[PDB]
Amino acid sequence: MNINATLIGQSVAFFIFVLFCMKFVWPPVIAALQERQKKIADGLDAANRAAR
Amino acid sequence: DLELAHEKAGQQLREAKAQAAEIVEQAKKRANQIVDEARDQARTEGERLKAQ
Repeated sequence: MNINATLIGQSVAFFIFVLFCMKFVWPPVIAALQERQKKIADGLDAANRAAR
Repeated sequence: DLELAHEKAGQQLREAKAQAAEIVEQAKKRANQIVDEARDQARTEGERLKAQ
């Protein structure tokens, strides 16, 4: 169908969005998952420390 | 459970030191009995020997 510069506006918005989400969407959630990981791991190690 | 186990262990750990020390307390009473009966035995050998 018809070829337009429409791809530019969407691509430019996407490049800026990809750089933004890496700093404001992934870090808070991955940190909140790493905390639970650490809490489950150290919580299971706490039982091994008590048993020793 | 780690803190509760540390408390359970803390009580069993110290109670065994007091109970083990009581074996030494029986040994001190036994040592006194050995020495007191040795003094009576020595007195007995002294009065038995001088009679001859």
